[PDB]
Amino acid sequence: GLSDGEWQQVLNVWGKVEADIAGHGQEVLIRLFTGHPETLEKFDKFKHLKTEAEMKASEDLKKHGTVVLTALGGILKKKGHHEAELKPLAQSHATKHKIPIKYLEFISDAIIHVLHSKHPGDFGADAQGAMTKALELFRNDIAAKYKELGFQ
Ligand code: HEM
Repeated sequence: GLSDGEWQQVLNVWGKVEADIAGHGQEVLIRLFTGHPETLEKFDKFKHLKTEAEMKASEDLKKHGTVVLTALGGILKKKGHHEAELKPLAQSHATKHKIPIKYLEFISDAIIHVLHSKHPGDFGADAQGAMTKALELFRNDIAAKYKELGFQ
């Protein structure tokens, strides 16, 4: 449950991401994969990436980063009214990709890390609070769908 002012902060922060969705998406995934190498194993199409240099050079990783952040941005712009947008992602990530909710926590924190890394001094405490709450809401609603599906 975010206030109007918190959603305003979220969407203000998101404008930073939308200016360079592929660069943000790439860095989010690289942060996820390098911080939590087990997550790489969930991607048949990225498990060949042995080094961060290879990850950085991967155009397909940037492409997927764009897909991920485009989806997330579409969800965030719903300001919590995202059941229709979230449902297929929860279902695909539980049933097809088999992504534990822990990895969604990892990527949520990776987003925060990337925002500070790319916008140092420009991702204020209020913005971090609002973005964190929005990612918690996202993760929590996914978690509810995971529970429905019995997925761990
Ligand atoms: C912000 C959180 C995430 C968003 C918005 C997101 C979004 C997406 C989207 C839109 C797709 C393609 C459509 C689909 O298959 O449903 C996808 C595919 C996929 N996602 Fe995610 N995802 C997120 C987090 C994760 C995490 C944390 C993992 C694993 C650690 C993961 C693993 C995968 C895999 C393996 C695929 C299939 C990739 C392929 O083979 O093309 N996702 N994701």
